[PDB]
Amino acid sequence: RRRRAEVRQLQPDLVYGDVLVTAFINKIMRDGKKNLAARIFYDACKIIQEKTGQEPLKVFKQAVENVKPRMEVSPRRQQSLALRWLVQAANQRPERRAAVRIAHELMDAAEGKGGAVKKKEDVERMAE
Amino acid sequence: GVFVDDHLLEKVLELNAKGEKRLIKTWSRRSTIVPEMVGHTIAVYNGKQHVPVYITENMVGHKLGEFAPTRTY
RNA sequence: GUGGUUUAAUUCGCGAAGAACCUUACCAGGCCUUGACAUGCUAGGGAACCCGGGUGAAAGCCUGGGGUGCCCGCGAGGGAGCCCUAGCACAGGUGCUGGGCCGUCGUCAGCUCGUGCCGUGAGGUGUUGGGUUAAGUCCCGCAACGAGCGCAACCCCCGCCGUUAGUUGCCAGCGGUUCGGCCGGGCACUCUAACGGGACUGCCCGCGAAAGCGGGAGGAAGGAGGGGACGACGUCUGGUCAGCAUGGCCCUUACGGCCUGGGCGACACACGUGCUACAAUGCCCUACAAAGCGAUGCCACCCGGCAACGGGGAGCUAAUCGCAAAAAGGUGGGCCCAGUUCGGAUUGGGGUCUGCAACCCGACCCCAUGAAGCCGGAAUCGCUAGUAAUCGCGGAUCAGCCAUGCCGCGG
Repeated sequence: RRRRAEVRQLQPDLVYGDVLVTAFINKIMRDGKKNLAARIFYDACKIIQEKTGQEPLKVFKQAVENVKPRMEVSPRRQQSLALRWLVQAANQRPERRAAVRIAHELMDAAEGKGGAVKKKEDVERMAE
Repeated sequence: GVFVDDHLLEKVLELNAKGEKRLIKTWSRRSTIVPEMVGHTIAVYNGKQHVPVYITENMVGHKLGEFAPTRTY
């Protein structure tokens, strides 16, 4: 208790220059292998730009933004919570490739739709 | 290669040469059955448990048990 | 492992006992002076012992030959070391219960003592307050003052620097390239070992009881650097027969001692704990990385084989004075099934091996084998730091015989 402890702060990834990136990679992270989950994200983004032509970064941030619950919310938990549904919803997708399921899950989330975004509407609506 | 009690055959070799089908006893350790036990009651003895079973021409190559029973009795 | 089943189904209150050939348990048998082994003593006779056969696989018993040293000593006797026989105590007993030793549990800070005062029956005052906190008692102020619980809290190890030494891991400029190693030379570097220095309350700012804490710069680990390790007293009053000792009872020398063979702590039901196990893995190929602990044991390396294994030669007492474990998980590339995912327990058949054997408890390989592609509501368990967690490795399994116990490290 006290001191408000710490949460540490990491650096960008490579082609995006954002912290939330690695943070999200930590969610997809499993078995302790970030190297794998890393490419899974990059490849997931590559599919986005090769299907929408838009920046895979602006689609990522926006997606997570359209998931951060307002009520159920600290500016931090908004990230932890959002990243959760983004992975869970992407874990239950039709696509066979991990990078493909996440890619679609992100695009839909960025457009304000999908299972992850649908879950939020429920939590918020059941809170208000 | 193949193991066998270096004695339970001395008493049976005579029986196989005489024609008597008596019962041979054993006192060593891993008492094993051999082809010469084709027609004899290897009723070994020591002081407690017994190991009989009249070996034939197919029952040879094994034993009765107890020396590696993953169970008992 | 416990309850339970049972010719006894190890012992004791989850686990270890370091690996159930094995003592502890059962039945049967022999001996029972020596009492499997050892120590000490008394009595008679007798000179230890060595080699060997049969019976024998309980080693009990039976038989033959040769047959040591010393003084008195000269042909043979007594006695001692020693043997056999006869007797006894210690001996031996996981056979049990009721100081001491080791250790666990409450794991974190508090308790005790002296002087003095209140003050008498005593006890307490030695933490009233603030911040920070697991042992040199956190510190300061106010408090009546002071001190101890006993050199490890940096004593040891890892990460910083500098210095010295060892140089088959190594290396800048340079030459020979021995067809890739490598040789010649090389306090520079990298690794290991030793010593000292840096180590948080210091530079600056805010509040200040200036007790302290917070933020930033330098440095950059630093006001927590991480772990190992640790207190009156109390409780389980155990366990402890791993070791040692005392008293009662048992031990009356035929489980009233001891020895061997053979066996037992397997399972039907259920729980607790650990390990492997599909949804993103497997197969094949090339191939740079990881520490610590080892070792007369392991054992690189041609050929044969699916593997195990096998035939021959060489190397070793030790890693900057050979080397094994190489390889290697991982990672990268390609690919077969849009749920046998090729994960695969277990059972069964054949062959092989360390080992006397383990053929019914071991281990490896091959075919079959699909409990089956499930991964759980009430409730509950472990951990949170470069930890949890994932995965692979190596030594001994130093506290004996290939049947995932422990420790160390890297990614």
